[PDB]
Amino acid sequence: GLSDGEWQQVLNVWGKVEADIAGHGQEVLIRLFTGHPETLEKFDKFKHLKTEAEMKASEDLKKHGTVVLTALGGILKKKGHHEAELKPLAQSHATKHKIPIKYLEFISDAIIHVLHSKHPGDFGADAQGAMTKALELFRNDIAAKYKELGFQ
Ligand code: HEM
Repeated sequence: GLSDGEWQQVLNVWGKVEADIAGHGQEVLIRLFTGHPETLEKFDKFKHLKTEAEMKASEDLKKHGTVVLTALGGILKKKGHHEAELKPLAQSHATKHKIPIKYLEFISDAIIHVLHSKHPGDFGADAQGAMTKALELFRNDIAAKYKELGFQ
């Protein structure tokens, strides 16, 4: 449950991401994969990436980063009214990709890390609070769908 002012902060922060969705998406995934190498194993199409240099050079990783952040941005712009947008992602990530909710926590924190890394001094405490709450809401609603599906 975010206030109007918190959603305003979220969407203000998101404008930073939308200016360079592929660069943000790439860095989010690289942060996820390098911080939590087990997550790489969930991607048949990225498990060949042995080094961060290879990850950085991967155009397909940037492409997927764009897909991920485009989806997330579409969800965030719903300001919590995202059941229709979230449902297929929860279902695909539980049933097809088999992504534990822990990895969604990892990527949520990776987003925060990337925002500070790319916008140092420009991702204020209020913005971090609002973005964190929005990612918690996202993760929590996914978690509810995971529970429905019995997925761990
Ligand atoms: C912000 C959180 C995430 C968003 C918005 C997101 C979004 C997406 C989207 C839109 C797709 C393609 C459509 C689909 O298959 O449903 C996808 C595919 C996929 N996602 Fe995610 N995802 C997120 C987090 C994760 C995490 C944390 C993992 C694993 C650690 C993961 C693993 C995968 C895999 C393996 C695929 C299939 C990739 C392929 O083979 O093309 N996702 N994701």
